[PDB]
Amino acid sequence: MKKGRTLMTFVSVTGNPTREESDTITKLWQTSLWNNHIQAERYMVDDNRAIFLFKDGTQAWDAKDFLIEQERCKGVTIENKEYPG
Ligand code: NA
Repeated sequence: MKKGRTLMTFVSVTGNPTREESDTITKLWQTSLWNNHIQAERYMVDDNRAIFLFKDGTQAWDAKDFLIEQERCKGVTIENKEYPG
């Protein structure tokens, strides 16, 4: 199967970060997830907000559990459902 395999999510960063600061931070998270068998593409969309696109969308909730445990993670959104950090 090809279609409906991936899932997009939004990850927000706390404070008033510059785009480059959020970039450094969210990159750390992306790599940690990658190193733990959760592969995702990461795109900056705001100064404090990135899209995490999970290659295996099923993993999005496990990734979310990891993400919200991070100090600079403001929250994660999965399909219009917000999980506060
Ligand atoms: Na906070």
